[PDB]
Amino acid sequence: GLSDGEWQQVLNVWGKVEADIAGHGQEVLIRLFTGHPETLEKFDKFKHLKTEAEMKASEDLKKHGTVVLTALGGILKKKGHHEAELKPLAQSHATKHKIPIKYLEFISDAIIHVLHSKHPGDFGADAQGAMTKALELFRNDIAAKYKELGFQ
Ligand code: HEM
Repeated sequence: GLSDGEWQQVLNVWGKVEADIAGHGQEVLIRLFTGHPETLEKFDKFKHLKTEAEMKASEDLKKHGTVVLTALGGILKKKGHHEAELKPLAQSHATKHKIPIKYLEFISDAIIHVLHSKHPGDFGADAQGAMTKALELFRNDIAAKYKELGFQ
């Protein structure tokens, strides 16, 4: 449950991401994969990436980063009214990709890390609070769908 002012902060922060969705998406995934190498194993199409240099050079990783952040941005712009947008992602990530909710926590924190890394001094405490709450809401609603599906 975010206030109007918190959603305003979220969407203000998101404008930073939308200016360079592929660069943000790439860095989010690289942060996820390098911080939590087990997550790489969930991607048949990225498990060949042995080094961060290879990850950085991967155009397909940037492409997927764009897909991920485009989806997330579409969800965030719903300001919590995202059941229709979230449902297929929860279902695909539980049933097809088999992504534990822990990895969604990892990527949520990776987003925060990337925002500070790319916008140092420009991702204020209020913005971090609002973005964190929005990612918690996202993760929590996914978690509810995971529970429905019995997925761990
Ligand atoms: C912000 C959180 C995430 C968003 C918005 C997101 C979004 C997406 C989207 C839109 C797709 C393609 C459509 C689909 O298959 O449903 C996808 C595919 C996929 N996602 Fe995610 N995802 C997120 C987090 C994760 C995490 C944390 C993992 C694993 C650690 C993961 C693993 C995968 C895999 C393996 C695929 C299939 C990739 C392929 O083979 O093309 N996702 N994701």
